[PDB]
Amino acid sequence: MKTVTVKNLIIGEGMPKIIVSLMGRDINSVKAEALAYREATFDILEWRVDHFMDIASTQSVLTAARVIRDAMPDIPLLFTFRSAKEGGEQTITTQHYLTLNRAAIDSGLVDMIDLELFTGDADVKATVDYAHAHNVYVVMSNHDFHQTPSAEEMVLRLRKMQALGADIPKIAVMPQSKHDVLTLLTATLEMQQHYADRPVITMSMAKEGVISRLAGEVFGSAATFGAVKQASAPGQIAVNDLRSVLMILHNA
Amino acid sequence: MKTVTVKNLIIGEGMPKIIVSLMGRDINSVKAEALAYREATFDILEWRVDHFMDIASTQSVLTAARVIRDAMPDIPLLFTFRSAKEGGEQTITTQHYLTLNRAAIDSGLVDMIDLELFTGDADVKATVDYAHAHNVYVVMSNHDFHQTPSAEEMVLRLRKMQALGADIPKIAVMPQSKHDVLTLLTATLEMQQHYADRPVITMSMAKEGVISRLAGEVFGSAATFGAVKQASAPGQIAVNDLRSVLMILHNA
Ligand SMILES: *[C@@]1(O)C[C@@H](C(=O)O)C[C@@H](O)[C@@H]1O
Ligand SMILES: *[C@@]1(O)C[C@@H](C(=O)O)C[C@@H](O)[C@@H]1O
Repeated sequence: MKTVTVKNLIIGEGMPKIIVSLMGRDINSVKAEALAYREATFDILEWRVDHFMDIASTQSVLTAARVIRDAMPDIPLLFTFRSAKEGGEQTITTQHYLTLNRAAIDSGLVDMIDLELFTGDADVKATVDYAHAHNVYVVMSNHDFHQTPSAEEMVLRLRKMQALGADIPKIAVMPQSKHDVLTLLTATLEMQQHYADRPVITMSMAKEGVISRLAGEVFGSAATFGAVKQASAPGQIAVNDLRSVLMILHNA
Repeated sequence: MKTVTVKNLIIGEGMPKIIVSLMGRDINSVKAEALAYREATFDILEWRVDHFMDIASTQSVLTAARVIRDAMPDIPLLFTFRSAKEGGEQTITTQHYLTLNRAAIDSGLVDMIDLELFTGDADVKATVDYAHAHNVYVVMSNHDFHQTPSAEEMVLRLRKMQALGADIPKIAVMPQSKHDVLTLLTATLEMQQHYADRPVITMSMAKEGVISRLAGEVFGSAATFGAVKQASAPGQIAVNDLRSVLMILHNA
């Protein structure tokens, strides 16, 4: 296991780390959210850039990043543009997606970026290399908002992210049955027991999948997402309740 | 599904019901525990009769039952002699075990009894019939403190309890790996999806199995055990923490 340490937070040891997502459509909204969010207790701040409407302007995006970092100078900050293809709010070109991510890396304002595995292997690998050259870690991600692949498929997908240089592979899948929630936990455990080179983040979405957001410590998900006021994906619960549960499990 | 209603508690609907176990070695200890326990919040009181040292005297046992019922007149009360064979504190003859259980049934003091499946089919069936004739429900139970059977084996075991007249089949198994915890959840879910005639109580014991004590509502365990001060089996957590988690899951 190669853990990932950002600002004295160690991802891949101990209790799963709590991530919340900041979703602001504009600069004033981001400012207000950053001020509210700094009164919540959590480990990593994810900025969901795809909710930001002025995405065409790299400098507008960087100005918003700076608002966030100034509000919270000591928080690990993950920059995530979630494409609509994978359940986010809007669509941009692959070239603009890579530009925004490289700009984020160059800014020194963010500690981690999210790169979607299915952006394409060559582009992902080159951007991973860029991030690493600039001391930024990569959460490499995949989402299936329709269904849950087989456990074997999910393991192979996470392994491929590892092969491409991901610091932290991530997969989120939509259950169509309670059995699908167990499949996701099965794949998670298989990584912990047999492919434990990198911390992984896994979740089964929606109400049915909520237990996957709580059981990270036993089956091997290194982080989990909670909601401050609004969920950034189906199934997230209130961040304070998430924290209560994690602590009870850790101390059981 | 045929639910079981005891004193306006419906077992097999809604949130899993919280059971705590009273373990007193003697009459004064039982008295003190009943007084402390009535200041805890839970749904069903289990009296672990096997911790009671004066087990040879049916009347001593009935006197202790009455202490409990007087302290808590409105609580569902489950009378459980757990044999040492299945992880309890002492051993008695099969005939004395059946005598104590029939005495409990006859007393009108208890709402439910526990009968161990492996006492023997004919004796179990006859005692189930006796309980039913006297308006007492049966939790039929099995414990494996060494290992976890296969999911198929656990389902067949629970189905056999149903066939013998159990109102509520119960199985507790010891994980030797995290995979074994998923096996127990798998068997639980199979009952909910395919053999949903009776509420079932399931658990994977020990620290590793704790998630099974929390996830009853999604995968289909109708009750879960918490500790007031001391656990009555490995893996139980503090009853207040158990309740916090159940409520968060129910409302997620
Ligand atoms: C990630 O895709 C996980 C999501 C979830 O909680 O299912 C939340 C997203 O904001 C995050 O990027
Ligand atoms: C049952 O055997 C379940 C046990 C557990 O919590 O694993 C507790 C016992 O007291 C009860 O009878």
